[PDB]
Amino acid sequence: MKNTGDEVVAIISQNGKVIREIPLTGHKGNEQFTIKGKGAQYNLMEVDGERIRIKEDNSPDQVGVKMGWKSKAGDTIVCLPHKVFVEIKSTQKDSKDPDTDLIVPNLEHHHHHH
Repeated sequence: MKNTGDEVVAIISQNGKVIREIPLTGHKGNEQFTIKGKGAQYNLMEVDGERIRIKEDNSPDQVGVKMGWKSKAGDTIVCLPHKVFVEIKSTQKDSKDPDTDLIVPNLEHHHHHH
């Protein structure tokens, strides 16, 4: 029913930096969030019943759409046309290789008004 001890979280990174991470295990019900990156390039992600998938995105690959419901430590969601890379890791000592070679803080080229 709802006794799940394998507490895993989905790590969302884009362009080469971690932008968000959603807990899957125990996270019952439905949840949605839109990953906006470059020119018109976005990924509408959906977490429904302790599992995550790409609900909709504008890519000719649609790889994450083929991936479907992912929810275990080791599952991934990859949309290179949008530079979105997602991997699922567990909270309980799930020691994955932490490659920290990320992209520098991107400047908002319009800082003065919207």
